[PDB]
Amino acid sequence: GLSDGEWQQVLNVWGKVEADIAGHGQEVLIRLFTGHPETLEKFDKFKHLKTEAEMKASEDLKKHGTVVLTALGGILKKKGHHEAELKPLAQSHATKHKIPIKYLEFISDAIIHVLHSKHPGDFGADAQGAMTKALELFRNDIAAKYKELGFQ
Ligand code: HEM
Repeated sequence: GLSDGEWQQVLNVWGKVEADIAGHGQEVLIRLFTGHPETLEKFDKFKHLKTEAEMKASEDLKKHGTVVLTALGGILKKKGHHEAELKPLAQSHATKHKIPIKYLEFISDAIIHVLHSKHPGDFGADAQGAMTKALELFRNDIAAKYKELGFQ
């Protein structure tokens, strides 16, 4: 449950991401994969990436980063009214990709890390609070769908 002012902060922060969705998406995934190498194993199409240099050079990783952040941005712009947008992602990530909710926590924190890394001094405490709450809401609603599906 975010206030109007918190959603305003979220969407203000998101404008930073939308200016360079592929660069943000790439860095989010690289942060996820390098911080939590087990997550790489969930991607048949990225498990060949042995080094961060290879990850950085991967155009397909940037492409997927764009897909991920485009989806997330579409969800965030719903300001919590995202059941229709979230449902297929929860279902695909539980049933097809088999992504534990822990990895969604990892990527949520990776987003925060990337925002500070790319916008140092420009991702204020209020913005971090609002973005964190929005990612918690996202993760929590996914978690509810995971529970429905019995997925761990
Ligand atoms: C912000 C959180 C995430 C968003 C918005 C997101 C979004 C997406 C989207 C839109 C797709 C393609 C459509 C689909 O298959 O449903 C996808 C595919 C996929 N996602 Fe995610 N995802 C997120 C987090 C994760 C995490 C944390 C993992 C694993 C650690 C993961 C693993 C995968 C895999 C393996 C695929 C299939 C990739 C392929 O083979 O093309 N996702 N994701």
